[PDB]
Amino acid sequence: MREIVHLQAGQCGNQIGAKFWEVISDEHGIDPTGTYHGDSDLQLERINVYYNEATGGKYVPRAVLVDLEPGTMDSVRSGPFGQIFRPDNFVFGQSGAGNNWAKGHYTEGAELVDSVLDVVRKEAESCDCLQGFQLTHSLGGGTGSGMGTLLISKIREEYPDRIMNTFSVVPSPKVSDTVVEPYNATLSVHQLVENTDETYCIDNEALYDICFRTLKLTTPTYGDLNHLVSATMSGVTTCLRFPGQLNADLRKLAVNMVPFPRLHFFMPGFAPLTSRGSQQYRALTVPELTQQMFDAKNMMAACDPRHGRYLTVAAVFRGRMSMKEVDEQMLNVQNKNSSYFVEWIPNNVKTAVCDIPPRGLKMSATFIGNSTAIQELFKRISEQFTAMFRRKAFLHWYTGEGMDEMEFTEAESNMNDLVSEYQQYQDATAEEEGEF
Amino acid sequence: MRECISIHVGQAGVQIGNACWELYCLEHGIQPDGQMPDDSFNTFFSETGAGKHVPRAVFVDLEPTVIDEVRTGTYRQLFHPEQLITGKEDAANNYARGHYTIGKEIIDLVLDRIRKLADQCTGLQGFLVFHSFGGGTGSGFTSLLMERLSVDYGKKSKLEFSIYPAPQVSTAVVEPYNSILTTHTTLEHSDCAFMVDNEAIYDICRRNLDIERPTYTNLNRLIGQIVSSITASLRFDGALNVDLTEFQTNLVPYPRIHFPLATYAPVISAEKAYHEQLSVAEITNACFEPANQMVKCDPRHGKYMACCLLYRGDVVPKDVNAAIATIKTKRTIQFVDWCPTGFKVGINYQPPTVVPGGDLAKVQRAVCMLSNTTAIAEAWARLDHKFDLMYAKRAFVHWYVGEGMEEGEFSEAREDMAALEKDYEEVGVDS
Amino acid sequence: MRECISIHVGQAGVQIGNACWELYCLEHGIQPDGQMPDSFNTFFSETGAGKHVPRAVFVDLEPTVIDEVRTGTYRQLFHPEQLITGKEDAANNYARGHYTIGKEIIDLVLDRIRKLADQCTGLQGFLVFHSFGGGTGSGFTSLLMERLSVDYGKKSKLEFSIYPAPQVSTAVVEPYNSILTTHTTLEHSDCAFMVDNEAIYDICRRNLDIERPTYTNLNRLIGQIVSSITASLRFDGALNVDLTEFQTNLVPYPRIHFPLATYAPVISAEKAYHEQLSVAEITNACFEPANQMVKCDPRHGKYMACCLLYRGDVVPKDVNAAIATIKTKRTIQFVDWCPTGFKVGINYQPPTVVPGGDLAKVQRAVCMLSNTTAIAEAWARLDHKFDLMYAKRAFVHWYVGEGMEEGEFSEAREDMAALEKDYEEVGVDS
Amino acid sequence: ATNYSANQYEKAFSSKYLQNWSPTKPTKESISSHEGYTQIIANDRGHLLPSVPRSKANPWGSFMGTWQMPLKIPPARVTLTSRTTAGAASLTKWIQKNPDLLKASNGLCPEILGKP
Amino acid sequence: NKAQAAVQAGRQRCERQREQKANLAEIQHQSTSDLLTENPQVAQHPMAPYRVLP
Amino acid sequence: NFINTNAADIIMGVAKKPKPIYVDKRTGDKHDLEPSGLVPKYINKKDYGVT
Amino acid sequence: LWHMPHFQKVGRHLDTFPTEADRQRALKAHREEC
Ligand SMILES: Nc1nc2c(ncn2[C@@H]2O[C@H](COP(=O)(O)OP(=O)(O)OP(=O)(O)O)[C@@H](O)[C@H]2O)c(=O)[nH]1
Ligand SMILES: Nc1nc2c(ncn2[C@@H]2O[C@H](COP(=O)(O)OP(=O)(O)OP(=O)(O)O)[C@@H](O)[C@H]2O)c(=O)[nH]1
Ligand SMILES: Nc1nc2c(ncn2[C@@H]2O[C@H](COP(=O)(O)OP(=O)(O)O)[C@@H](O)[C@H]2O)c(=O)[nH]1
Ligand SMILES: [Mg+2]
Ligand SMILES: [Mg+2]
Repeated sequence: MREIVHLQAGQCGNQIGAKFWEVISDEHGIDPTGTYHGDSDLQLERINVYYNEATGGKYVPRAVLVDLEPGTMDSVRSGPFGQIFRPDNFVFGQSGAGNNWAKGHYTEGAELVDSVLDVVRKEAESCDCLQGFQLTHSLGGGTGSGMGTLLISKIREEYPDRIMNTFSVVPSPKVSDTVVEPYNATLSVHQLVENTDETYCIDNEALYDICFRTLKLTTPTYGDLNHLVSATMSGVTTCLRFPGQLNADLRKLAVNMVPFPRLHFFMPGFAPLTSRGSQQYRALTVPELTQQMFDAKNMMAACDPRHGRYLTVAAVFRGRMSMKEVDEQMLNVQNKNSSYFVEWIPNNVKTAVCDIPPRGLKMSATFIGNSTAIQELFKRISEQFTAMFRRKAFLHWYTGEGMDEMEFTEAESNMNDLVSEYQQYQDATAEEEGEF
Repeated sequence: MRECISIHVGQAGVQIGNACWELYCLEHGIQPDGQMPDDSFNTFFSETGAGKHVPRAVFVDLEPTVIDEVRTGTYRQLFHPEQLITGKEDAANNYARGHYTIGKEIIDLVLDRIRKLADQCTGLQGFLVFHSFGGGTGSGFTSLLMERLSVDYGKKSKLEFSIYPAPQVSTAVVEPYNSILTTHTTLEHSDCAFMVDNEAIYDICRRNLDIERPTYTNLNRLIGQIVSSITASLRFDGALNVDLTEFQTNLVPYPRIHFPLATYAPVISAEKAYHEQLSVAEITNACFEPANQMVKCDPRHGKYMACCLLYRGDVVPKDVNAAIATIKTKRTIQFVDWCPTGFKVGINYQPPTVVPGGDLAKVQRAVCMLSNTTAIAEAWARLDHKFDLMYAKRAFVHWYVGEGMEEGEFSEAREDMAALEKDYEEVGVDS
Repeated sequence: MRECISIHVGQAGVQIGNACWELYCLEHGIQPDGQMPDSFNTFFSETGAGKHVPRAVFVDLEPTVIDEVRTGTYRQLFHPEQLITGKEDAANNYARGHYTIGKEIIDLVLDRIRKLADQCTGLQGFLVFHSFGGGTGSGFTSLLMERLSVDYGKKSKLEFSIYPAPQVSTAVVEPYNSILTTHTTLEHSDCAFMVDNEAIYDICRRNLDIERPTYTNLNRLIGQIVSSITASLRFDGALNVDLTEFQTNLVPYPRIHFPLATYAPVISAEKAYHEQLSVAEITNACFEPANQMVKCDPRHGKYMACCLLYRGDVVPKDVNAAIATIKTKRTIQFVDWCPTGFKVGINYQPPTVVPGGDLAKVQRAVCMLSNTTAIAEAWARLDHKFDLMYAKRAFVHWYVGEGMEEGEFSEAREDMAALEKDYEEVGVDS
Repeated sequence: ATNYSANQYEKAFSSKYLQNWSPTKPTKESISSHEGYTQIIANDRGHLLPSVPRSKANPWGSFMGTWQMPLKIPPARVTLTSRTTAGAASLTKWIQKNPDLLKASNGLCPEILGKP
Repeated sequence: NKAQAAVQAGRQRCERQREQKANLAEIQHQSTSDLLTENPQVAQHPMAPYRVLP
Repeated sequence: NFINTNAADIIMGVAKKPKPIYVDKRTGDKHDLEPSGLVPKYINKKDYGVT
Repeated sequence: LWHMPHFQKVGRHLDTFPTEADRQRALKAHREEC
């Protein structure tokens, strides 16, 4: 009754969401061939949120896979759960963007979107009451950061009064995988601020130290990194498809952590993360969840809120759970840390509780925190953008494709106006009106 | 034939009604199938001649995930299928969404169903509306519910039971925005409105019922016992009856004064119920105790300006008068000077019933107090403070303006109850 | 001795008489063979062999819908010469069905009507089943009424018409046939109830809990209305009604003869187990706009006249107490010149249920026929649809090529223009 | 259109006695006695003659739907007993502000009683 | 009424099972049809081994 | 001064008007109200009752 | 706690006293008591 349309962009998008369509298939009890093999009866009560009915009592995901290269189209299909997607939803071009945002936005991605919008309009109009769209992509590439942001600009004009979610993978200061990473990052965050309802900032180096220091894995391959972000994507939508005591969908969260339309950058986190050697040394009750959830080690963005200021905080719980300790722990963490929170918003924490735990676990929680310290990310990108733009460096790949020199100037000016906006909300005055 | 229509709006109203109608079925001897294994049930159930009983209540909400438990749970056959009204998309903790956009396509169907229950009734005492201030449906759609019900029915009693936002702990961020703008509608379109808050019931269950962790299941049972204690004079034979119209008149002295406080006593575990006697004097000082208040506010700062006592079980009128004469001589308890006779009593014979899995004990006698105080003025100075503190920089207002309401309503709703705050001290000052 | 000849013209008429005559046989206990395993004299004719023949005439211009009647379960029931089939259908054209094709078979159907009417010692009237959107249901019906008024002087005639829905339909040129039938029907008809397919779709989905209805599901609900209308003609009751009766009390002016039908209860067996229904609760659902089977809200208009038909274990006083409750509701409004706007009819026999149906066994039921001013918006919208096509000469070469003249379109629009002016001035208080 | 009292069984046929809790249409208590025949004022089809006065109200009705009612509905119980001369003036101005709701077929009709 | 409702539920169940059987039959016929299977023996002269269909 | 600019854009704005939608069934079945035929629209047309 | 100076000049909706002098005397006595 409240459908979510999934769409995936780039090699990063098609390898993150492929894990995402495997974790909720196990949650709802779906084998790789498609049919239902489970024990509970409320697993089929809300399955139309992510699945479409097919003949013979099997189900297909309501997702589309978008790329500019057939390299990972051939690999996602050949995966474990690769035979569950509809083969008509695979759309791919024959020439890659090649880590170039201009090719992804103006030259190579300007013709594929004529085919992508037909598929996503076909999938969205069948829904009786659409909730919104959900996109996974990375800003460090060409086909995810270039064409994926053009899909956002086209869908927002077509469907204005809907919900847009972006689980964007922002660049990291230390991995340094691509030389032109600040160019693709600067030109895409400028587009992301104007036509997006909710944005989550996933960083790769903040996923590396969790798998090294918290989870204690010897080899943290990309299968383990994508399980972390898929657990957050499943936990943010758990009140939509599973019953509970206090429910909250995406729209009820979006109206509470977004006080101004330009303030929609969030910080994900997943609380029950323990290793085999320490899973018997500690219990996992509600105090232990909220002790690890607010901890800066657990957070999925590579910038510390201890240097910042919490604007608004969310927390969605799972499993059959008492109400009094949930409210007690949330009130206690606000009252003791009286300096890390804003003062012009009282009761910064919004709470939801679901009754169905994730598989293999009895109790769980997730974190969504809108913080002022996210401006550390944009200033770090800006100083690398403005360092290499003084020299006309790497411009002949961009300005040779119909791009002027003024797009880079306005992309950094509005981004500089963005960090000036976040700063004044942090240092806003106390108990005083204005000239308004 | 003294029948009351129950309205359960919001997730809180539905979840209250699950425990409330579970209590009523055991009280009159009704199985969950809706049949029998006296006509005291006639005020809540309608006799189908095949032997079935149908409650005269509606369950209205804007999301399907709270009522689909009722349609599949153990009371799936008792309720009428068409009395469980379900929307598609929730208000999402918004007032303008639940008032101007989403509240208007269902107000046709709700008033259609209420008209059918009103036609079935042969004597109507009033409507009982259950909602919470901090929600979206309870904030928005209930404001349309009272406004439309005044148009359709002129002077019918509108008793309201509200989940008031607790002072320090709450589950929302735009909750003060939702709670300012519901007062302005409910000042003139509501007859009486009892308040409880979740934080005070948490303190009662922690200290009295020797249980550390309650959930919403065993707070709704306590609320159901209060509603049963009010209605028990209509249902069962008593030595002195009280109707719904009586304490409406007896608790509202002025048009802006319709906010009484509900407290219950005794409420104890089964281990301590062996060990304590429960006399009429011992239960009439517990409700006067500020630690046993079900609203997080101390009435010692204020002054009692009307009271109402409802007694159940083995109770003697002589010991009632001796108890009230005792509580009038305490200098800690303060009344206003213009209300010398500030009490109203009611006596019923049948003791309270116990449900399986409940936390309360089997007690022969109990009391339910509805007290109107002046100590709400501190509870609105705090709530105007936190509304102001986030309205100064105009936060979260683009969510409200963009759904269909202009900016002028925020200044109207703040100004109206700011004048009301000057009104409470004006009543409170003695001659 | 009282009896009625039903005539079913068009595919809509044949498919609605198939379910109507199925209900009649189950009601009177007639086998599909046509023999018993004296109230049937109003709908069946006795043969010396004892076989019962329906007094109905099935008319169509194509054989693709009569042939199922000629092959299926009721093959031996109907008379072989009562199923009249042409050669080529009218194909959604009023001019084809009225001038060039319907002329060939009108002499054959009038011969058959005369042979059935020869057995009429006492005849009440005719019942007509047709749709406004089809070629044969509109074109052939128009000159059938024109010649029947000449042939029979003052015999009562009743129409059970299917009105085009405001939002869905099955044809493009359908408002041309709707106006070109209404213009003739205003002068050559006695009474004409309408029913809408979209509104029964909403009724069947909302009340009967049928997610995917079909025309076979719609024909049972309409067939129950026909049975309750002519119920007192066959069964005893406290207050009897006749076809001459509820004609007079619903037509105040000879230009306004357009009542709306309503039936209550229409519920399934699961919902009937929960809710008990006295006659107060079934007469409060007739005035409900959610239970009206014509897509128009009567609250925006004013009631001109009403007629109530009661079946089953029904008490005269409890009917009277429920009507006085309706009379004192502020929402239900009447015009100032009908101080006494009601009529009641009481019957004893409860409605029957067919196997494989959707309705349940109920002790009592009510049927409502109401004349409402709020039908003027249906004519106003249908006026605009005809107005908007005809300004640019759309589909007009099809009509003029058959033989009708161009000036008939301007004259028909001129006729309903005065009809719309009539619906205002009637509802103006003095 | 017009209800007429039975003048001894009128108590048996009132609104709340017949289980209708909404406000009521009025009842004609007294009956005027005419004299002689009546002049005829309308056409054969129902049109009014050119010489008879005509009311200027809506010929279809005065029903007001969900999306047509005022956003701030005035209350049905209005007493100006203990209020100030400015607050009671504000309430009666709020009452007077919307004439469409007062004269409608639904018609919330407030009864202003008392003085400030 | 209760007995009749039980019969109606039975009819609905049988209708659903018939629908699924029809879907399976349609899938089998499409998976064996010449147009999708691309059978190379469709293009053969019936009375001549050397000749082929044009 | 982003606080002042945001507050000024808030105060100098007009609320959007929602489209009239009604729901009939006990389950939410949203239909538009204007073209459904339950609201008088074509009565108020210009050529009503005149050739 | 804290309220806007904008919402500080609003009056009182009820009167509930015979004359203004009695109201002022009662307010003065209340200020002396507190
Ligand atoms: N006492 C009590 N309060 C409850 C219960 N359930 C919810 N609430 C209250 O409801 C408030 C949240 O609003 P909800 O009622 O859950 O939601 P809503 O009113 O339907 O509005 P939406 O969130 O838009 O759907 C919380 O602050 C709780 O105080 C309950 O079972 N018992
Ligand atoms: N209510 C109802 N209407 C029907 C049914 N069958 C057909 N109709 C109506 O018939 C209209 C179309 O006419 P046709 O079905 O073609 O039959 P017709 O009137 O003889 O027209 P022609 O076949 O061209 O001669 C549709 O708009 C339907 O509204 C039915 O079973 N029930
Ligand atoms: N979190 C996560 N990051 C990934 C994954 N696969 C690739 N990446 C990151 O994405 C970067 C390359 O992005 P790229 O594939 O060029 O994006 P594209 O051009 O849009 O397809 C690498 O540095 C990886 O760190 C994955 O499965 N999960
Ligand atoms: Mg809600
Ligand atoms: Mg035909």
